[PDB]
Amino acid sequence: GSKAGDLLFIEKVPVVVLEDILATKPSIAS
Amino acid sequence: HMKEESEKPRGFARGLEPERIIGATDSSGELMFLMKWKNSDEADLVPAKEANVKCPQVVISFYEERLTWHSYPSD
Amino acid sequence: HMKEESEKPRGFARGLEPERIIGATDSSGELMFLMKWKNSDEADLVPAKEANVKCPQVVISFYEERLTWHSYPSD
Repeated sequence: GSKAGDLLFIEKVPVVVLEDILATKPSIAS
Repeated sequence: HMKEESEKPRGFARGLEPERIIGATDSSGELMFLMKWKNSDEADLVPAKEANVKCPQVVISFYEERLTWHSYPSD
Repeated sequence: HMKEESEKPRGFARGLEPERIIGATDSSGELMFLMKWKNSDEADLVPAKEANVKCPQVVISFYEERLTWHSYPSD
């Protein structure tokens, strides 16, 4: 279990979550 | 008002420090990163093609944080 | 068997063309992109910090396609 310790982990499908750029703009004084 | 009367480009116009990326939007069939600026006109649209060369580190790192892996296929 | 008897490093050991990313996992505190290799020992963990310099264009591109997007608010 030297440097090559990694043997088993995750093998799914990566995905990134983004809320556009100015999608959300919470405001109370409006 | 914008700093200095002289006209200035968009993202990475002069070379001001990048505060932090807000997000990204697929505008015109191309992802664009809204670069936040501390002194400059905070937030500016920039094409992924131009952004990657400007600072890939901030770009790659951004996704690293807002990353999420799907369910492990193996039962 | 591994190509060549001489010992070879991990990801981007020599400089073989990147086939296609098909893995990503955060270790102690850094992503471990699972780089695929056509000729070399396909699939190998590589620290995001180290991978970014190896080929940012490749990693950045990987996330683009693997984009799910949250939800646009407009109640």
